[PDB]
Amino acid sequence: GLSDGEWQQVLNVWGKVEADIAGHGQEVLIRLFTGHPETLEKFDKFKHLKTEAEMKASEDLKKHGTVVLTALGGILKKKGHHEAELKPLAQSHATKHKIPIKYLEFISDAIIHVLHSKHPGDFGADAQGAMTKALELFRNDIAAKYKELGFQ
Ligand code: HEM
Repeated sequence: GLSDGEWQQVLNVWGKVEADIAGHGQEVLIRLFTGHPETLEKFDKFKHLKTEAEMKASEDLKKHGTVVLTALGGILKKKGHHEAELKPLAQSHATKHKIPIKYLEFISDAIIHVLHSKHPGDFGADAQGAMTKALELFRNDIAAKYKELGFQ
């Protein structure tokens, strides 16, 4: 449950991401994969990436980063009214990709890390609070769908 002012902060922060969705998406995934190498194993199409240099050079990783952040941005712009947008992602990530909710926590924190890394001094405490709450809401609603599906 975010206030109007918190959603305003979220969407203000998101404008930073939308200016360079592929660069943000790439860095989010690289942060996820390098911080939590087990997550790489969930991607048949990225498990060949042995080094961060290879990850950085991967155009397909940037492409997927764009897909991920485009989806997330579409969800965030719903300001919590995202059941229709979230449902297929929860279902695909539980049933097809088999992504534990822990990895969604990892990527949520990776987003925060990337925002500070790319916008140092420009991702204020209020913005971090609002973005964190929005990612918690996202993760929590996914978690509810995971529970429905019995997925761990
Ligand atoms: C912000 C959180 C995430 C968003 C918005 C997101 C979004 C997406 C989207 C839109 C797709 C393609 C459509 C689909 O298959 O449903 C996808 C595919 C996929 N996602 Fe995610 N995802 C997120 C987090 C994760 C995490 C944390 C993992 C694993 C650690 C993961 C693993 C995968 C895999 C393996 C695929 C299939 C990739 C392929 O083979 O093309 N996702 N994701």
